[PDB]
Amino acid sequence: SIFSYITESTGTPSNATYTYVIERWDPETSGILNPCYGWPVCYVTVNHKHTVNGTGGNPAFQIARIEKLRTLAEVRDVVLKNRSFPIEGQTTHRGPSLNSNQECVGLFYQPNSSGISPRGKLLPGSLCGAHHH
Ligand SMILES: [Zn+2]
Repeated sequence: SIFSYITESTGTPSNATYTYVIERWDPETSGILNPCYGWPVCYVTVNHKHTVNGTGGNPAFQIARIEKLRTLAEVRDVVLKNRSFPIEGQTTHRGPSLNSNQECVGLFYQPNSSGISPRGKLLPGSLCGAHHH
């Protein structure tokens, strides 16, 4: 899994600043494929759920191009070549009202590097918020 969580949200549901941590991404040994392999263009980004449908906002930042990577293990490898964990920062949501259970910062895949990201979604295995106990 990919573990991330918001540690504070300030503002209002539709105009919020999230302080976040992407803590770790465990090794990928399940043969999961990259959902955007073979798209014309695909990026892995740090982004938030922007809509009640869980689609992406304007990314906090883009990490790498991934459309040539067939597997999620390869996506993880490229992320690690570009960035160390943990990833921390703040990002701001201005848009649809979201409750705490609808708020999430994590690693998204998406066709666009920036701007609102309706075709972006969390990578498979993303556990946003409280992990399992
Ligand atoms: Zn947003």
